[PDB]
Amino acid sequence: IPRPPKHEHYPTPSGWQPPRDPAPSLPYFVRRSRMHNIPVYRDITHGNRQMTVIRKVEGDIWALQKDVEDFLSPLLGKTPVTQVNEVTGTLRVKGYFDQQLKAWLLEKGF
Amino acid sequence: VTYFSSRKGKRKTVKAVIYRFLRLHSGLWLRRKAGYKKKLWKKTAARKRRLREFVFCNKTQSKLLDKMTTSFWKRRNWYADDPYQKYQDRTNLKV
Amino acid sequence: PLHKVPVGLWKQLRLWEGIYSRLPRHYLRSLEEARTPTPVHYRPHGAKFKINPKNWQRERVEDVPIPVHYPPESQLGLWGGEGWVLGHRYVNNDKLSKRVRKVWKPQLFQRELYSEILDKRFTVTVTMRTLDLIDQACGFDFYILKTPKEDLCSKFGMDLKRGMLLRLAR
Amino acid sequence: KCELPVPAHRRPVQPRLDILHQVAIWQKNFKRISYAKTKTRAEVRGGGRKPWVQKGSGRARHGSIRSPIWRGGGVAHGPRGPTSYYYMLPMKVRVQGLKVALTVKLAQDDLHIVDSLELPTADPQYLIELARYRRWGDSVLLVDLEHEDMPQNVVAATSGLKTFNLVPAVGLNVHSMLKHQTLVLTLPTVAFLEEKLLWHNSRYTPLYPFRLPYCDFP
Amino acid sequence: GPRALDLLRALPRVSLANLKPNPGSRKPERRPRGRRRGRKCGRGHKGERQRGTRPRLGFEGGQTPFYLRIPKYGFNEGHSFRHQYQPLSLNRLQYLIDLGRVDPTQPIDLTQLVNGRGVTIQPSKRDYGVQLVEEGADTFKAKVNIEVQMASELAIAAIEKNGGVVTTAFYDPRSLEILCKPVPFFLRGQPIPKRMLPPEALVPYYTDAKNRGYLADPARFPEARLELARKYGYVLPDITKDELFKMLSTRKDPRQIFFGLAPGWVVNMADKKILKPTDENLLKYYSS
Amino acid sequence: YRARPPPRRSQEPRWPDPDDPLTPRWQLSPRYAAKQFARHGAASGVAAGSLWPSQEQLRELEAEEREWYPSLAAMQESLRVQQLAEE
Amino acid sequence: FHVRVTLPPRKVVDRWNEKRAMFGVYDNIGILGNFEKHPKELIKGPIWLRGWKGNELQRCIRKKRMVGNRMFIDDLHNLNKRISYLYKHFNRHGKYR
RNA sequence: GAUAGAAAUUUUUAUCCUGACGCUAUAGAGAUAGUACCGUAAGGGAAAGAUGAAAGAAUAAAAUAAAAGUAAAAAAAAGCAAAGAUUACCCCUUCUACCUUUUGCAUAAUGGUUUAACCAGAAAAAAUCUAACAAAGAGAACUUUAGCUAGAUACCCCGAAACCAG
Ligand SMILES: [Mg+2]
Ligand SMILES: [Mg+2]
Ligand SMILES: [Mg+2]
Ligand SMILES: [Mg+2]
Ligand SMILES: [Mg+2]
Ligand SMILES: [Mg+2]
Ligand SMILES: [Mg+2]
Ligand SMILES: [Mg+2]
Ligand SMILES: [Mg+2]
Ligand SMILES: [Mg+2]
Ligand SMILES: [Mg+2]
Ligand SMILES: [Mg+2]
Ligand SMILES: [Mg+2]
Ligand SMILES: [Mg+2]
Ligand SMILES: [Mg+2]
Ligand SMILES: [Mg+2]
Ligand SMILES: [Mg+2]
Ligand SMILES: [Mg+2]
Ligand SMILES: [Mg+2]
Ligand SMILES: [Mg+2]
Ligand SMILES: [Mg+2]
Ligand SMILES: [Mg+2]
Ligand SMILES: [Mg+2]
Ligand SMILES: [Mg+2]
Ligand SMILES: [Mg+2]
Ligand SMILES: [Mg+2]
Ligand SMILES: [Mg+2]
Ligand SMILES: [Mg+2]
Ligand SMILES: [Mg+2]
Ligand SMILES: [Mg+2]
Ligand SMILES: [Mg+2]
Ligand SMILES: [Mg+2]
Ligand SMILES: [Mg+2]
Repeated sequence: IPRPPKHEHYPTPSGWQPPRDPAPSLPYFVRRSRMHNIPVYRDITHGNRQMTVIRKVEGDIWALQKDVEDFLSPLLGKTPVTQVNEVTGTLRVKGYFDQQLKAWLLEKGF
Repeated sequence: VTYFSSRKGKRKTVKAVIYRFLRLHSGLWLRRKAGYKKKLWKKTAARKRRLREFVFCNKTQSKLLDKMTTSFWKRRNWYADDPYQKYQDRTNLKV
Repeated sequence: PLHKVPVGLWKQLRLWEGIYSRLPRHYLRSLEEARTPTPVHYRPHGAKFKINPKNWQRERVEDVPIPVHYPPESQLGLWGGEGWVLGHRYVNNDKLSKRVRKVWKPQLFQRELYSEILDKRFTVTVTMRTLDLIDQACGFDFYILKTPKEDLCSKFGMDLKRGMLLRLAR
Repeated sequence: KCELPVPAHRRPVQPRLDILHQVAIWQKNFKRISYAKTKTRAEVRGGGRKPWVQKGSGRARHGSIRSPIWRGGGVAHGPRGPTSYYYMLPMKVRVQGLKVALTVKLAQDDLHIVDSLELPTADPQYLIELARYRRWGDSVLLVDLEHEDMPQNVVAATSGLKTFNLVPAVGLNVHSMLKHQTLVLTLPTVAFLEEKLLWHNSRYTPLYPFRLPYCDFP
Repeated sequence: GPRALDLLRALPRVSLANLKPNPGSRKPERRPRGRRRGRKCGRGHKGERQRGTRPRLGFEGGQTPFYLRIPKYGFNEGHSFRHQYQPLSLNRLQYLIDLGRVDPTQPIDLTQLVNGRGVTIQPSKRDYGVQLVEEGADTFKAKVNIEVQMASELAIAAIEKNGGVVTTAFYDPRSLEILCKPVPFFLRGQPIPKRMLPPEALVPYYTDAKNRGYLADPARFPEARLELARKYGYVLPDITKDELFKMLSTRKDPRQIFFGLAPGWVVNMADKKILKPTDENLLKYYSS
Repeated sequence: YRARPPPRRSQEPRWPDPDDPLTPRWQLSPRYAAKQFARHGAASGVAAGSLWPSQEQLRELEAEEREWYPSLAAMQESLRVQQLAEE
Repeated sequence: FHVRVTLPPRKVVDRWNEKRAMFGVYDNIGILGNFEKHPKELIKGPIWLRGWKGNELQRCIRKKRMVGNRMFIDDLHNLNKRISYLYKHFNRHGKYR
């Protein structure tokens, strides 16, 4: 896969935006895709169960779980239902919050 | 339904499904009302319109058609000037 | 366990060993070539590709030969490459009717034929197709020497061809 | 020095047991063709006739004498024919299994790097005393880059040893690393394996197989 | 980073003696033995279902079946000969260009789209190529020389707003297989055949200049380009004064499949060399 | 112990014996020779002129493409006649 | 239920023989060999079972298609009977349908 | 209707590396053998071995003495034969054998003298769980508006009168 070419203006008209030049100081890191996209996905189960998956997470995953809870708390009025998978590196959130999650990771620069 | 064929060992399909049914990509199955070409002079105009209407299939019938239909007919199809291309996808389904 | 060589080849490699290997190469080359005969009973179609009438599409169409049975009586004469046709049929030409085993037999005549090479009159049981092929090939001797093995299909015809071809060679 | 671009958030070094299990079970299972055929009641030699009448005999009713109820009859289900157990775990899972195997053997102090792999002699007792002095466990898997480039002293030393096995770099895999108590890598094998495993993270899906000639791939 | 490697030092050696599958990955099989699964073991009690002679799937019990009482109507009549076109959005195009999967410096066609994995074409599913769809007409900022098989007017207006080239070509399924997979054709050892003419139904879509057909009259092209600009309210750029005009003017012969190649040429990629015919009948055939 | 030599696919051309009855007949096809030229070509030892159709193949291709694939003027006049008839 | 009265000779099998030491060496031939050969052609076995897996009916059909003209008379008749029986049982018999 | 079902067009690299997550005398071929035996004939077709280095060590020595069946050792009011127990085997008290089929079986509805060895659930279209990669997935051919790939979860045995061909 070729590297993304350097553009004079960010964000791109396609909405793609490169990660920050240094790394953030929070005790976790979210790897980008092989297509250089945010690894936040949707999943449907039994036709009615809607879930949002944060993949490719290295570090303290409970810190990311806590951060997702205070980010999603003022919109729902309650804590989001989450699952931590440490042996895979995966956070799983009840509902479709994927666009907000990609946006939040976009200001956080991962 | 032949679940394992004798030549290729695959699962066959029944052409009586295809010759009168249409499968949308949402899982919905489309069909004609029974008797729309029979005895038009005897039936009323509202009954004629009701028989001329297309209708959907419910859950048990749709699963029966999906069981008797192979995986070739469940693919995503992009025909030129398809009238059902607008009806292929589902939207605003809050379940 | 299995064979190393297929069973369908067991006639072919039988020809590759023993007395058959010392048999002459021109005879082996004439024997190995299995060319299709002239269509006699079934009427073939010329085009390899045809338009489907119902479907209105291009399709590939192939000539499949109808199997014909040759009785041992046919080898004593010249039947024109035809014989008994064994098959099935439907009564009153409807598909949903009874299935019937049916044999079709050629019409036979006792005619005497003059060969100019042998200067002999042979009383041969012949067919009207054989007489038509004689008249088309412009001679009895011309008919024997012009029509090949798979079109003639007679041991008597092969013996006649061998005799007059040997006569012309000597 | 590392010949590949290391990501900025991770410093270079100087685990997936589930994927380890999947690759080990796949390596055990995919070569297996079970050779066990028993004869059902159609394939048994005789028994094509009713032994007695249906009614009036006084004993139980029977058809063939080769039914699975009888003594010498066939087997009702049994193992049927040569049975092939062939499945392919996908390419990225196999690459990840190799990666986590090397990571586990590095983290468990069983991975040792040896520069260019020479020996002063072909005596295997020298290898045994080297392993006992360094406490390399019982079994040692030595790797080399190519089969024909392997030094003759090392080859003659390992060809008569049971716990010491020498393999080319193309023959290194998860069953071998989990079988051998200590893994030994040479520096060009490290440089070869790092490229061959780190290529798959930035790769596409194959339109046609990679033996066919791609632009940037041989 | 991987803090499990710190705990892996204290644990004993990982071998084949201690390997567990993922908990939940294997649902254990249940066999018909015992009091829990016995004496009927899931097959019911007498009837036809325990003996396993129950009828076929569409059979409703002597009643005429639901799939046999509905009248026939052609829904899939001629579906195997209806023409299919895989869609490509301008959002997807701008995403590929902005990620560098495909480039605008080179003229872009279905070959480099497949090479950049933006679309996948299955010719044996009777696709005839790629149709441009107008989902991303507002946010498209790229300048392309795009070669597709079908186009819509909003996508065309969005491209020559930026100043690109839109033209639409026909491929026979043989030539389209060759187009999408050239290297599997290049290991076939066959000469490149001629690109075929469209059928009688597909003549007028490529004959009129409103759809930018290849076979259209080039004199009717600029009035169509200016009519689109008048209709959609954008100033029409002067493409002749651009520095990439020799790139944007690159076209194909209607009997030619690839860029820079000709019918009858044979590509020997082991020697990296090209074979050309010289026979007069061969040249007349592959140039006719 | 020492490992076995690795299985490697030879890049030399492979040619079956045509006089052997046990060889398959997809290995004796002209398509096989064209594929071997596309794979190696220089070391395959086949003529490059065998890849092109012969005179009879060119004549039958000319007959097929002349019969079933009409000229563009013929299609244009056919659609013009059809449009005139429907108008 | 009468079990044997003597201890058997214990099988001294070694875990480090040639086959157990060299088992599964080139399973990553493609992965570590710049893909040229698949793990398919490492499989030693029947002609019809090399790199293929299916149930009993598809196995019998594949055997009759590959080596059908090289089987024996009795084996070919038995395979035809097994194919017919498996076809009838797999199509016309079952619970879940 | 049940179902039957191509082709045009495509892919397939040579040799060695072969033995067994197949059985151990009711299993594996029927086989010690197509032999005894049953049949006029076509045909059907078995069961059967166990000491040791030496039996040119049979006043011969060494390891189980464990199935049903008997003997050592017949029985003492009363009861689905047992349990609660008890100083005490019974005597006291309390419980209508087991499967199958049934609305309902102690039923006088079926089956079994007992012991040993055999004898009967088998398929992954859709789905659930787990993993890899994810707008893409898969070691070619396909599926894609969170999807692709891999794995694990599934569907028995015996029984006719009969029909056709030789
Ligand atoms: Mg999902
Ligand atoms: Mg029998
Ligand atoms: Mg009988
Ligand atoms: Mg009785
Ligand atoms: Mg019977
Ligand atoms: Mg026996
Ligand atoms: Mg047996
Ligand atoms: Mg179950
Ligand atoms: Mg089961
Ligand atoms: Mg139960
Ligand atoms: Mg029971
Ligand atoms: Mg019952
Ligand atoms: Mg009932
Ligand atoms: Mg029935
Ligand atoms: Mg009725
Ligand atoms: Mg498609
Ligand atoms: Mg009916
Ligand atoms: Mg074919
Ligand atoms: Mg025996
Ligand atoms: Mg006893
Ligand atoms: Mg009492
Ligand atoms: Mg009662
Ligand atoms: Mg009941
Ligand atoms: Mg009573
Ligand atoms: Mg009774
Ligand atoms: Mg009773
Ligand atoms: Mg009863
Ligand atoms: Mg009764
Ligand atoms: Mg009973
Ligand atoms: Mg009884
Ligand atoms: Mg499935
Ligand atoms: Mg009948
Ligand atoms: Mg009947």
